[PDB]
Amino acid sequence: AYTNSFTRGVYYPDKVFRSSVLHS
Amino acid sequence: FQPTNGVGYQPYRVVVLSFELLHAPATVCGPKKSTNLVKNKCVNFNFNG
Repeated sequence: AYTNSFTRGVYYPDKVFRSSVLHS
Repeated sequence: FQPTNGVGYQPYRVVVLSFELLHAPATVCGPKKSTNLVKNKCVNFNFNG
């Protein structure tokens, strides 16, 4: 069986807090 | 390992300390003391290094 991983799998790449920003 | 072996072939004990720098809370700190906290005034702060 197979399925579609729509948008899941994003995890905090760093242990530093951020706010209201678009980080690459 | 024989006691008469050359120093190059003599046994050496090695210990490697590995630590990752500031990105999260910490549990191993130095002997530095602490001080009270003051707000609403320009101060020199040192929070966990």
